[PDB]
Amino acid sequence: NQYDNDVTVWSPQGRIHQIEYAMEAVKQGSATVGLKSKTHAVLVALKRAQSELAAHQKKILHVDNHIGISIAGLTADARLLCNFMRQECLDSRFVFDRPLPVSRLVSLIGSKTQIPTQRYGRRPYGVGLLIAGYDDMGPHIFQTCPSANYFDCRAMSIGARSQSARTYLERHMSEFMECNLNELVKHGLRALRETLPAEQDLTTKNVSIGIVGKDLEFTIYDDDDVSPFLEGLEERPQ
Amino acid sequence: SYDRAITVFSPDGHLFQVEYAQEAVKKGSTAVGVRGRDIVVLGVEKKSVAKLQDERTVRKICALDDNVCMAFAGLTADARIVINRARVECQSHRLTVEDPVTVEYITRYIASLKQRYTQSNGRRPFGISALIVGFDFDGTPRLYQTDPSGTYHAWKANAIGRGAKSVREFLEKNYTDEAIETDDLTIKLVIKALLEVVQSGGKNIELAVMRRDQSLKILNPEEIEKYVAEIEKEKEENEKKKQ
Amino acid sequence: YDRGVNTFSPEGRLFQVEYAIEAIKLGSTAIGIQTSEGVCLAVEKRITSPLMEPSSIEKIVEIDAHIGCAMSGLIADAKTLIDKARVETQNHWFTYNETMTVESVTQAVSNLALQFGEEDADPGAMSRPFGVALLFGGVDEKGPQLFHMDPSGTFVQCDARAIGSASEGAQSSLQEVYHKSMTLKEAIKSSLIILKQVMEEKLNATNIELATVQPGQNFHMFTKEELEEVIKDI
Amino acid sequence: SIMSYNGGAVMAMKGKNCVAIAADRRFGIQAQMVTTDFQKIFPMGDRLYIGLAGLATDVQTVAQRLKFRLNLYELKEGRQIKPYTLMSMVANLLYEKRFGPYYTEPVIAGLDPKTFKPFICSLDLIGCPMVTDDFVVSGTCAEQMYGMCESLWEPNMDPDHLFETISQAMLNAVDRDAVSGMGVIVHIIEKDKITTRTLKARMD
Amino acid sequence: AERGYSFSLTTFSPSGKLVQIEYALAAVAGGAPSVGIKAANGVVLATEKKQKSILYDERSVHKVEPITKHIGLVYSGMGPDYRVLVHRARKLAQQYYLVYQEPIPTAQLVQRVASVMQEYTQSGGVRPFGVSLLICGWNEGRPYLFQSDPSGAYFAWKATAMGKNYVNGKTFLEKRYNEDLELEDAIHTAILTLKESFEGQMTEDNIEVGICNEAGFRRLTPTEVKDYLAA
Amino acid sequence: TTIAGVVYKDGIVLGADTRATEGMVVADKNCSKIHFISPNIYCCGAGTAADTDMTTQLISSNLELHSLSTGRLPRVVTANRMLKQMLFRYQGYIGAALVLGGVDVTGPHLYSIYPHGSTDKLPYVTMGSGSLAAMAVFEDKFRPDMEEEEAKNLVSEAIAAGIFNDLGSGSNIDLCVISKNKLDFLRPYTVPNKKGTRLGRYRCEKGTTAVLTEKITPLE
Amino acid sequence: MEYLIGIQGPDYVLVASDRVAASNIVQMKDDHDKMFKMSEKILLLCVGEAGDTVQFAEYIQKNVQLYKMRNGYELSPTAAANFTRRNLADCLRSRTPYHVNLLLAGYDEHEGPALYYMDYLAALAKAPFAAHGYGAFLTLSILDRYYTPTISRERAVELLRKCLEELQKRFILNLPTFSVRIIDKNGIHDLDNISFPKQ
Amino acid sequence: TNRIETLDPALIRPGRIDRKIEFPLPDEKTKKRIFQIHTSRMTLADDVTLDDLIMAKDDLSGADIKAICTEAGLMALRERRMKVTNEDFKKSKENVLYK
Amino acid sequence: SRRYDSRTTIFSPEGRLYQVEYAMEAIGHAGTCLGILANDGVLLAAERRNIHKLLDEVFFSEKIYKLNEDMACSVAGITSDANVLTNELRLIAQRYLLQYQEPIPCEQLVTALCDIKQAYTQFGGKRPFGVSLLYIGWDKHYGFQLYQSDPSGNYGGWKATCIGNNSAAAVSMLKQDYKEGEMTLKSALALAIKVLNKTMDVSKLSAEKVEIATLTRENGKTVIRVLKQKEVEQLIKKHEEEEAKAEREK
Ligand SMILES: Nc1ncnc2c1ncn2[C@@H]1O[C@H](COP(=O)(O)OP(=O)(O)O)[C@@H](O)[C@H]1O
Repeated sequence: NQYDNDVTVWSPQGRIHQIEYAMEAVKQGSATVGLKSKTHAVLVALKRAQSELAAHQKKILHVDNHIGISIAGLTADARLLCNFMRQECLDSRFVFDRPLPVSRLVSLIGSKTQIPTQRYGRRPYGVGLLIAGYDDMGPHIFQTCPSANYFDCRAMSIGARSQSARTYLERHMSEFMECNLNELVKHGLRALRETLPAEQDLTTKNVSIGIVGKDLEFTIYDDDDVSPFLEGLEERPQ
Repeated sequence: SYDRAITVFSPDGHLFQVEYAQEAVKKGSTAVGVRGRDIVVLGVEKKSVAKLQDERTVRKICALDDNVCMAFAGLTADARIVINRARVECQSHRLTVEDPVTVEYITRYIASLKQRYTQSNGRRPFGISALIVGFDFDGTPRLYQTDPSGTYHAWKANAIGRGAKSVREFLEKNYTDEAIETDDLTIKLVIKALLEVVQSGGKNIELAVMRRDQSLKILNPEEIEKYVAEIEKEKEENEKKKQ
Repeated sequence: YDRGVNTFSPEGRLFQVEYAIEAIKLGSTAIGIQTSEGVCLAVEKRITSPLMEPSSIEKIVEIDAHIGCAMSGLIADAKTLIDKARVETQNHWFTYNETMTVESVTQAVSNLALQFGEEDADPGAMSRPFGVALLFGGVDEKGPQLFHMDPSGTFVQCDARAIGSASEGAQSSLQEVYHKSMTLKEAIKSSLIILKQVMEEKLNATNIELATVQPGQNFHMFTKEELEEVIKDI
Repeated sequence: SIMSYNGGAVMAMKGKNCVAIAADRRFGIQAQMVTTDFQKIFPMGDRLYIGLAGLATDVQTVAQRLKFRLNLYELKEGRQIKPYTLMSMVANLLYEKRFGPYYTEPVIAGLDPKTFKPFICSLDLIGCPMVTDDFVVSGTCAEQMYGMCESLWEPNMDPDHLFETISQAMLNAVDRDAVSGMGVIVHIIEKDKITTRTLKARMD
Repeated sequence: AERGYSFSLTTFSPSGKLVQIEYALAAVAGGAPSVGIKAANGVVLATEKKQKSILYDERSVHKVEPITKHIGLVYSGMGPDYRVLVHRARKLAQQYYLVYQEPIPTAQLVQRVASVMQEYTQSGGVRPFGVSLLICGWNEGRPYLFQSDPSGAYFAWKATAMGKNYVNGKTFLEKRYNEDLELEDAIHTAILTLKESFEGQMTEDNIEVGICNEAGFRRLTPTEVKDYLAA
Repeated sequence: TTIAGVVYKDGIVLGADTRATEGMVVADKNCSKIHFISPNIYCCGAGTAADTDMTTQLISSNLELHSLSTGRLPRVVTANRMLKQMLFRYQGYIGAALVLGGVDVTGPHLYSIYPHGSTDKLPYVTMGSGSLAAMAVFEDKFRPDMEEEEAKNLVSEAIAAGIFNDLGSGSNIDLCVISKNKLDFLRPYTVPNKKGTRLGRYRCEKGTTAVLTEKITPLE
Repeated sequence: MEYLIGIQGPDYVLVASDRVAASNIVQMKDDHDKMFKMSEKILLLCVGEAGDTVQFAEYIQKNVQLYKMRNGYELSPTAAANFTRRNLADCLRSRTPYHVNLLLAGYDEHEGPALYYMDYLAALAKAPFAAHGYGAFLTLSILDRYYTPTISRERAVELLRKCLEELQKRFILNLPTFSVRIIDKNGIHDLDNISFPKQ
Repeated sequence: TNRIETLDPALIRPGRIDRKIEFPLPDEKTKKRIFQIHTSRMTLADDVTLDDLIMAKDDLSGADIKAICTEAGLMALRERRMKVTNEDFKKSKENVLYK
Repeated sequence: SRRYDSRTTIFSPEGRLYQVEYAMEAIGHAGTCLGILANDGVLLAAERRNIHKLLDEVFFSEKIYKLNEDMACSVAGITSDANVLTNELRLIAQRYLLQYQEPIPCEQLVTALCDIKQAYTQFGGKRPFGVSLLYIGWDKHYGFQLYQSDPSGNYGGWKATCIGNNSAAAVSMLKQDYKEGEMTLKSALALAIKVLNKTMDVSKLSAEKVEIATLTRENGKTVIRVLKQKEVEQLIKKHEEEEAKAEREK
């Protein structure tokens, strides 16, 4: 309990508890799933509402024309990092007149988020990201943790009850690389669906989809723009 | 510099340093104020009459401008700081704006200053409460009060310091449109209220009054004795000749 | 024991932010209703004495001519955010020659969310979160909008929302009576009704404050008489 | 010139066990006189005077900051200042603004508060100190004062002869300088007393 | 990366004591003893420079240090801290000399040094110095002997002792010493009061002596100390 | 101003004149231009007077610290380093021209230091308005490994050349002789100049100056 | 260009100033006031650069008022004068110097009436009478001619009229009207304007 | 307890300890009852005025007052006196309070 | 860092600042120092704790600091902190002089130092100054003055008061003996010797144990003088010869 309250304190067993507790903040967020073909990168996110008379939290954010993100955790830290990423992208376009490669943006986020895990009284960023992007090396889905670690994923899911989605995605990886966009978004929607009890299901009110690709700037669909994707699914029955 | 959070939230959602500050206020000499028509009176209780003491050097009623006076209860040093800052701001208002200072404005300044000290690293809340009293241009008389939290409100009459609940009850029951119909009657009301907490004297009551565009007037203990005398007389010509 | 203001709980939460949320539960309750005819905001004043001039209680303020704000909790902390909001709206008008969208103002105020911390910061930076909940009620190009904000910095659009001590009760009551086609009259009426239900003192003209923003009319705080005309129809 | 903007003249002179410091009294802006009683000589202790000519603003400001430092010195240590030490203190103060200097050329005159041995000195605008056993001058009529003091000054003078000497020197030097004069004031200081006199001078 | 702790480590106890200062004083009263005598025509400082082995070269470090040409220093307590204070005292002395072109008065150097010591009882993140200083000086004909302690307080002495057994040394001084003493006799009684503790054979390399007359401060050579220790 | 410096077999002879001028008037007739730096290091100063005074005081201070700390004698290289770095840092805005000389563990050493921060180590140097006269004297009558009295004579001769051929120089001649174990701060060496005796007595008699006002203040 | 003038009597200070606010070749204002109350017994007459006069004067004013609110008694005209002179002198070598010429008139209950003259270089000089402006060159001598230290305030006003009439006759600048104030034991009194009814 | 800041909340909580009562340190009236009560049961010089004592100390509690009452007793018993005077209380006040 | 922070600038749950209170306790254990105002002057008289056979006496005093040509102060508590505060007082007074070219009014000097002490109580995390002061002075506004300040930065004016060990006894004695409007330097000196004689633990009282300073007004100048040991012995003898006189009456 004396190794619990500070990020600068290694535990006698080789761990840092504030980082792990910070990582637990990612599981508190509604689930989100991200998968790629060979040409497209798709984020699908289960939005989420406090009361029925409140709108749903937005979960996919636009960074640059070629990069969008899905958030899971503290929304304030999310917006912090999001502003940083947008600024870096604009700096890149300003100085080089070329879009910033996704892997470099991610590296910058790693650098930025590593710093407060090493200084006293600083706290790690309480937010996990899925980053969907397209550059000269194709589509990309990246994952960032509060530990400031990042991973290049072929598909991924984070948030509460995202283990299910992780399993489903782990089954259908072999299909994804050749899927068409509609099928890709479908797979993402199914992955997202397995993260719910049989009582509740997908709607045009609690689902956001985000696509970026070789012939498509990053775009967010929600409300009625999602309906053409959903109305095309197998009513998975218990 | 020292960058440590002193005032933070408690698990029940309270700011404990602010509460202890308010305790410090609760240990203060009693101060009350009532608002009249053409007079506003503030009176402060125990002057700690040590008799070998210069009263002038321990007054708890200061003037912020020709327009606004103020009383306080709590930690005298913190009060001195807040008072001086408020004075500076009262003047800088006249620099930046040819119009003078309104009591609400300076109240707002003081309030914000205290709140700032409740939410800055390193700092500790000022442990005072203030009764800000004045007459604004347009002639409406005004009395506001602040708190170590930074909250502020207007009052018709109020009390702060040791036994503020008692005086407040009394003032609740005795503030009428009949009382404070004359200056002599508002002052009388304040002396009546202050005698209900004070150590029973009259040499232990300071009363200051402000009226129209005239300056602050502090009462010498002769006049105070006279008022407490008419008080005791009416307390024996309308309370003796009845019961 | 003493931990920092920037500590996580093993459950994944900043204790300061949670504690602040707790601190809201002590504030006076407030109700906001969004409607295609405008947005209404009501709050109880909670006067602690007949001696206290109730007109010096403003838990409803104008951020700008088309954006109003109702606050619950530590009012002193609210003042800072309100000022920052006003300045922000005016800077956006200054720079771009157009009013701020309610969502943009809301976001701006919400950026001062988790901006607290001890070491590695300015000597005049915040020591703790803001112990206040806000309801921003405005009108813009998307029409009438209402947002809610808490010390977590999460802000969210709401159709009808209650903040304060009687948040739960009033919110349930709101759910029972809200539909996306009410008139502003029905909204105000409903608000005053629920408010009367939850208020400890008897509801009257100098006991709550009420304000509307309609598309054609700037932010309007209801006078005593205008309140009386509504309370009459109990 | 900047130094000629206000004009003015200050002289100090050694005697036997005595010392003298004089100055004109004009405060003038270029050709025009504004006042005839302007102070140029400041007491920095009993039996220690500093004489400031030059630009009147820096006269006043150097005098004032010098009094600042001096008061502090006399409080920290339990003694009046020695003249050497005052000289070095002034020098320091002037050199602090080496690249935007005060336009004053001070003259110090005073008796060692332990002994009685007279001390006189002068400094640059940037505080180069210069001690003599005869006299020191500063101002717009420096040449004149040098000319008179080289021809009038004898070594071991008694207070009356120091007086006559410094008075005639100041008067005749100053009366051939357009922007100095409007009166002369002369402080002759000895172990036992301090005599201050104002001479009859031309007012043109 | 690094900053500085900003809070005081020296704080009032409920009794009203600055505990860290008294514990620093405990560190002083655990160091080798030093005696200082002001003697009409000069000042004597002496201290026990007793090493722990034939291996240590006694001609390498000294405990009696000059601050200027007319002021000298000895200490009791922790060595390193003394070193720091001596550097700082030399610096202060030279500041004063730059400004007044007159060697710093002993009282003023004592004041300044004491101020430095007091800073580390109120500035953040530090402990007080574990050193008592004896400062001798010649200024204005008279001789001067001051002591400064870790609190930053200073006292003028005719004679005193610091370090281990400083109480008995102090009493011995109160009895077996008085005014009208020449520097020679003062050196004598200084070595005499140091001998009231020096467990072992007091050699010319076991103790260090400094004098301060109206010819300047100086350390006595080992030869001179041998000649004096022939008594 | 005429300052000169020479290296002889056992050490160093510095020389200077004593006039300080403000414009084309002599302001000081007995200015001291040879500054104490350390017991074994002395420095003649020409150029901006204030700057040579304060430069040389600063350096004296830091070197006193340095010897106090080292427990040894300062080296002349140390003074040269300190001066030349400080001077370069100020880009010649500090008008110090110096002749720095002394005796070390390594022997005698004479540097000339120019305001921009350049130095030269030389057997004989001159600086100031009278420097080229003195340099002529050196270039005509200098030989290596001179003895003390010869070097004193040579230096005084160069300073004299300066005095009589430069209007910026005048009055007396000051010498400073520094050897491995002696320091002769002769001041003044030889005054080749005297004010002529006053032929007349312009003595003013008491009361000859008119007074308006008097004020006696008794002291103690 | 601006005119100021001050005449100290045995127990009063008379001050007078032109009322023209001018720009380019035109008078834009003819009822402009050059004077500033600092205390109940102190007047500050400021003249000079466009922005510096009011900025400086108002700064000084606020600081004097602050002293009064902080200490309960008012500053003496001498303390005030040295205060303004310190502030003016500190800014002289700074990035933001103040080109102001000033008079400071006042009355102390102890030391009596006082008149201070300040150049824009911030040099402080006590005088029985002074003036600022080009007009001063034509008026000072008149004062020298007709000022006596025992002058009554009636005679003072008359003398002032002499100066102002001289201005009317010789000076090329217009200057038709003059604010006239007098400070004594009882405070600041406004006297009727000295004017020369041109048009 | 005198200091309630050093009690475990578990003991203070209600259930365990409900009513929490404070004991203020007289003032000017209570003391009168305290003084009158302590000097009313003895040969207290009807000359002096308990007031002098009441307005004497700064914040003296209900003890100090009793000590002064008793002090005189010993004073009384000292110089052999059945009826204390003034100084007796004075010496007491200065003998107890001060010291 | 959160661990080692003693938190000095923080409220206690009853509403008090612990370090300030404790500092007052520190003050209680310092040398007694008292001050009496009169109509023709004002005086400070203090117990000397530096009373040992080997002390050399190189300063004009021990507990009486001269701050300004019109004004002087005495101290009680930690002496080094007193050196700090006295230095700063000097600076303040000389700054006022540089700004206004006239001496600083005593109240403003006291307030100026008290704002420093208060500052130390409110922020920074440093310990407060364990020092109380008495200030004596004169100014052209309120004439002779006596003030007192505590480590909370809180100050007040008195006609007579005491500070340090056995302060309260001394205060009570002064409440008995003082003479509003009827005080002289002579009478006040008597009172000083009396109260000092009773409050000092070591009775009989030698001049080696006390330090007396008076501040008086002579011909437009302000004089501050520390009484030579001879005059002090005269005062003491006078006290005993008055005390043996009132004991005859029985
Ligand atoms: N007002 C009072 N009335 C009666 N007795 C008192 C009063 N004040 C003090 N005492 C006496 O002094 C003693 C104080 O004891 P107590 O009140 O228990 O103090 P504590 O709680 O500190 O021990 C009691 O025994 C009581 O007899």
